[PDB]
Amino acid sequence: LYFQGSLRETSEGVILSVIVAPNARETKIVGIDGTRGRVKVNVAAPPVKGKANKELMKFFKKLFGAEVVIVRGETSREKDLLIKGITKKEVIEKLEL
Ligand code: NA
Repeated sequence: LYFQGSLRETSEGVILSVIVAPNARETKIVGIDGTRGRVKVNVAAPPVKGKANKELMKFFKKLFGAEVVIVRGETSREKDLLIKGITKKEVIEKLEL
């Protein structure tokens, strides 16, 4: 039930709602924001030239084994990621690893 506040399953896959902090020591999940319903993700990339977006997508593509696109928030800290062709059950399993 922990990550469920940050996810919903559409016909296309799962929209994972995140809030990023760039120039981190490691790209990783550090928590959840219970009011915003977003996973707190640290991203080990500078927020310039799209590099934090790229690193974020790379991390989740590797985690989920699925294409990940930013559907909203390309220029925001609050980003919605579509994990294409995956179920919510599969995403929860991988986030809980
Ligand atoms: Na960026």
